[PDB]
Amino acid sequence: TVIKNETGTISISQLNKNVWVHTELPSNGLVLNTSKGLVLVDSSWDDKLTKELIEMVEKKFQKRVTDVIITHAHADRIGGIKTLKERGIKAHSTALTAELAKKNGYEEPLGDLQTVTNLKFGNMKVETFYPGKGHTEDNIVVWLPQYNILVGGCLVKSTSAKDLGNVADAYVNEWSTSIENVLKRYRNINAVVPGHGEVGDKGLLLHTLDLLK
Ligand SMILES: [Zn+2]
Repeated sequence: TVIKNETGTISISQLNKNVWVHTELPSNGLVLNTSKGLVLVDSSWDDKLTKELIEMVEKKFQKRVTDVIITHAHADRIGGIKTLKERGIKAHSTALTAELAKKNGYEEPLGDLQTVTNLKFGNMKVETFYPGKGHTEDNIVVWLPQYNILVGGCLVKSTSAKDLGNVADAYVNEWSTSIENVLKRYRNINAVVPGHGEVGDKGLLLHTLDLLK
């Protein structure tokens, strides 16, 4: 299914039940329909878009957003940390992400995740994994054990991606090893959600490795 706000669209497309995708204007993220509330992988550009998304989601799902997992300290992922914060929503991040958000003048996320972290939200089991530097020093990936769904963030580029994008903060040299790391840990990947663009499969990890050489 596909549901949208109105202009400066926010849209929720659906993967399996319980797993939807949130994208705002494009930047992607996840909405996990869990027994213990709604869990979000990444907020959005800013407070407005994150405030609107939270509101559209609690409405449809008749449930409160309780947790959010930030994949890296750049605006598109950490823009609404003030909203999450004031609202009592748990913003998870690795320690680096948090100190980087701090360094850039943002509310500090939890800095609670370690290299590999296994979270559990009711039925939902979520695995966070720091594969290494790539698009950004702190970028982590999210893996849903029960669906073989990988949220690759900006470490992974969509089919339509013909360049790496903003490489200002990137580690182009480590980047390929990092993606190799994901591929070694995650054999049999059903769907891969990029930080921007269309959702695809393992092929997306290979496309990016191609944009690296
Ligand atoms: Zn970024």
